[PDB]
Amino acid sequence: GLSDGEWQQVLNVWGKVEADIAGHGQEVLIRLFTGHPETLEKFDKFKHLKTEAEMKASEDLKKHGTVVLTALGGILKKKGHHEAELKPLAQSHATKHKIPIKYLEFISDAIIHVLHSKHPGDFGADAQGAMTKALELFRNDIAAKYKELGFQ
Ligand code: HEM
Repeated sequence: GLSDGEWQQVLNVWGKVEADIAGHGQEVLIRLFTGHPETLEKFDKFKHLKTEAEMKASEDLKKHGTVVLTALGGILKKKGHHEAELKPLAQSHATKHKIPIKYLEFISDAIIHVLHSKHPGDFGADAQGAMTKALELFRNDIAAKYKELGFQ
């Protein structure tokens, strides 16, 4: 449950991401994969990436980063009214990709890390609070769908 002012902060922060969705998406995934190498194993199409240099050079990783952040941005712009947008992602990530909710926590924190890394001094405490709450809401609603599906 975010206030109007918190959603305003979220969407203000998101404008930073939308200016360079592929660069943000790439860095989010690289942060996820390098911080939590087990997550790489969930991607048949990225498990060949042995080094961060290879990850950085991967155009397909940037492409997927764009897909991920485009989806997330579409969800965030719903300001919590995202059941229709979230449902297929929860279902695909539980049933097809088999992504534990822990990895969604990892990527949520990776987003925060990337925002500070790319916008140092420009991702204020209020913005971090609002973005964190929005990612918690996202993760929590996914978690509810995971529970429905019995997925761990
Ligand atoms: C912000 C959180 C995430 C968003 C918005 C997101 C979004 C997406 C989207 C839109 C797709 C393609 C459509 C689909 O298959 O449903 C996808 C595919 C996929 N996602 Fe995610 N995802 C997120 C987090 C994760 C995490 C944390 C993992 C694993 C650690 C993961 C693993 C995968 C895999 C393996 C695929 C299939 C990739 C392929 O083979 O093309 N996702 N994701």
